[PDB]
Amino acid sequence: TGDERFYAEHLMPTLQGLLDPESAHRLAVRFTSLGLLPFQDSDMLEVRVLGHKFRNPVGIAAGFDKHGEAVDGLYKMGFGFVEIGSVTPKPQEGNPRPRVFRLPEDQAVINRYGFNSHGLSVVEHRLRARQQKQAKLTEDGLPLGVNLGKNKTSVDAAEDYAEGVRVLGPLADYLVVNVGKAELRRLLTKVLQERDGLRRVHRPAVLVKIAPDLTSQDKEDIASVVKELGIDGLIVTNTTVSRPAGLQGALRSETGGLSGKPLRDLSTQTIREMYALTQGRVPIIGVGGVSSGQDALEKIRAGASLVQLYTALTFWGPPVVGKVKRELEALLKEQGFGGVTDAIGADHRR
Ligand SMILES: Cc1cc2nc3c(=O)[nH]c(=O)nc-3n(C[C@H](O)[C@H](O)[C@H](O)COP(=O)(O)O)c2cc1C
Ligand SMILES: Cn1nc(O)c(C(=O)Nc2c(F)c(F)c(-c3ccccc3)c(F)c2F)n1
Ligand SMILES: O=C(O)c1cc(=O)[nH]c(=O)[nH]1
Ligand SMILES: [Cl-]
Ligand SMILES: [Cl-]
Ligand SMILES: [Cl-]
Repeated sequence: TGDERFYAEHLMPTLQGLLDPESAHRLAVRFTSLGLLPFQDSDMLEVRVLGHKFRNPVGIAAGFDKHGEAVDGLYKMGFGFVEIGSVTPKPQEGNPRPRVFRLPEDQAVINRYGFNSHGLSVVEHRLRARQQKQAKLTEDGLPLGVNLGKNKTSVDAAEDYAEGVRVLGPLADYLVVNVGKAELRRLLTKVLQERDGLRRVHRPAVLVKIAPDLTSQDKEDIASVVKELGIDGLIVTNTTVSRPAGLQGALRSETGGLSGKPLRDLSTQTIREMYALTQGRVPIIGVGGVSSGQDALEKIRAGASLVQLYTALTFWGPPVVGKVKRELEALLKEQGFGGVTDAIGADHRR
């Protein structure tokens, strides 16, 4: 479309030339929350997973709406599901600024926000203000996830996550915990017990979100514990602390997590491995460097039932959401799939 080209070639490069990345993100949150925003979802794109219907498989990844300020605007942008957070138990400021950096030559970002969070109570009251509106959205195929963090100074990480389950679990369709083997088992056992203690109408799925930076041994151990405990899904992946050869941006050596195109295929290969190690029985939300329908379908074919993006929104703006969905629909037809569902995991059946 013309909007896609105008955002990508003119408006976004101009905003990014005028505004540092944190200011630009804050402006994005404000515009989105007001619905100040520039594709028809077809039956082909619907996915049923995690106990819910998803009208389309393209979600906004954690971190864009850390405090739950823009959920309704994010649905208006075209996302099939929204994940807010990470939310920590107590409010905390996060790292000193600047704490996020653009790598324009790489179509990448590095960030070290450090879990800046309004905290559980503020977010709880924010979501309560729209709780029934969300119930209707979810029923109509637009679910809500809540990503749970821990405070920097916490001495008992499992208890921080347990608090998040109790406070925000009743308002979410799924919860996310970001992640020796016995220590992971202890943590997830406690999270699942707290989840099971909520009333059935307020009882969310629980997913584990992993980094792309894990050893083979770590991945094997996670797959084992996830299957043993009955964890509902995996989110694959967070940003990378690696720095692939070939980054050109002047800021490539800043501390933090790298996202965007240089992360893309590390993430896809991590999806592929986790799908295999769980025998395709554990739903995966695939995330990392998704900017096109091809990127989305590669992750779906590798094992993802849903995908998310963030960094592509920061470079290309709101039209990228409809772009990904249109390209994904077109590729699915070209490859002979009846819908997203038939493509999930398809590379493993070659
Ligand atoms: C500025 C920024 C902040 C983020 N904060 C969070 C967060 O609070 N919790 C989380 O699980 N992931 C966070 N992420 C990771 C994203 O959810 C996602 O896993 C990662 O960026 C890869 O997707 P992308 O390449 O499409 O950006 C953040 C990413 C960015 C760029
Ligand atoms: C690291 N980093 N760098 C950036 O420029 C951003 C960001 O969020 N940009 C950003 C922006 F500046 C916008 F104006 C919209 C935006 C939002 C609503 C309507 C129009 C434009 C946006 F989606 C964005 F992602 N993050
Ligand atoms: O807040 C952050 O720094 C943050 C959290 C997270 O989970 N991933 C990321 O890239 N940054
Ligand atoms: Cl920058
Ligand atoms: Cl360097
Ligand atoms: Cl680092």
